[PDB]
Amino acid sequence: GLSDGEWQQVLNVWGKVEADIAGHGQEVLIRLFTGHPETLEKFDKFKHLKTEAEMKASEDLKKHGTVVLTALGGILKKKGHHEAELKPLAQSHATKHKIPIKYLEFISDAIIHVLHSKHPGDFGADAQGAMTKALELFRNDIAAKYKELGFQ
Ligand code: HEM
Repeated sequence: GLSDGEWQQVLNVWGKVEADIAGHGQEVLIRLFTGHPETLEKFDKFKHLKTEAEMKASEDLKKHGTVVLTALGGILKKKGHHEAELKPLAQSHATKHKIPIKYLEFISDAIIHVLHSKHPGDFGADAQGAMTKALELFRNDIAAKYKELGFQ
């Protein structure tokens, strides 16, 4: 449950991401994969990436980063009214990709890390609070769908 002012902060922060969705998406995934190498194993199409240099050079990783952040941005712009947008992602990530909710926590924190890394001094405490709450809401609603599906 975010206030109007918190959603305003979220969407203000998101404008930073939308200016360079592929660069943000790439860095989010690289942060996820390098911080939590087990997550790489969930991607048949990225498990060949042995080094961060290879990850950085991967155009397909940037492409997927764009897909991920485009989806997330579409969800965030719903300001919590995202059941229709979230449902297929929860279902695909539980049933097809088999992504534990822990990895969604990892990527949520990776987003925060990337925002500070790319916008140092420009991702204020209020913005971090609002973005964190929005990612918690996202993760929590996914978690509810995971529970429905019995997925761990
Ligand atoms: C912000 C959180 C995430 C968003 C918005 C997101 C979004 C997406 C989207 C839109 C797709 C393609 C459509 C689909 O298959 O449903 C996808 C595919 C996929 N996602 Fe995610 N995802 C997120 C987090 C994760 C995490 C944390 C993992 C694993 C650690 C993961 C693993 C995968 C895999 C393996 C695929 C299939 C990739 C392929 O083979 O093309 N996702 N994701």
